[PDB]
Amino acid sequence: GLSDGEWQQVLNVWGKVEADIAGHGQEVLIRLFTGHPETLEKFDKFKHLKTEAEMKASEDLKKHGTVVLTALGGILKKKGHHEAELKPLAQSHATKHKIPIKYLEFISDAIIHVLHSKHPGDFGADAQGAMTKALELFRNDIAAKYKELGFQ
Ligand code: HEM
Repeated sequence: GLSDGEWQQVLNVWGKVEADIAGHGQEVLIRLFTGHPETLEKFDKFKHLKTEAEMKASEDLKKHGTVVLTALGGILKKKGHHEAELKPLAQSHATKHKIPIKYLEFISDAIIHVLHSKHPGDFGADAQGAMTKALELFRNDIAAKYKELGFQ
């Protein structure tokens, strides 16, 4: 449950991401994969990436980063009214990709890390609070769908 002012902060922060969705998406995934190498194993199409240099050079990783952040941005712009947008992602990530909710926590924190890394001094405490709450809401609603599906 975010206030109007918190959603305003979220969407203000998101404008930073939308200016360079592929660069943000790439860095989010690289942060996820390098911080939590087990997550790489969930991607048949990225498990060949042995080094961060290879990850950085991967155009397909940037492409997927764009897909991920485009989806997330579409969800965030719903300001919590995202059941229709979230449902297929929860279902695909539980049933097809088999992504534990822990990895969604990892990527949520990776987003925060990337925002500070790319916008140092420009991702204020209020913005971090609002973005964190929005990612918690996202993760929590996914978690509810995971529970429905019995997925761990
Ligand atoms: C912000 C959180 C995430 C968003 C918005 C997101 C979004 C997406 C989207 C839109 C797709 C393609 C459509 C689909 O298959 O449903 C996808 C595919 C996929 N996602 Fe995610 N995802 C997120 C987090 C994760 C995490 C944390 C993992 C694993 C650690 C993961 C693993 C995968 C895999 C393996 C695929 C299939 C990739 C392929 O083979 O093309 N996702 N994701």
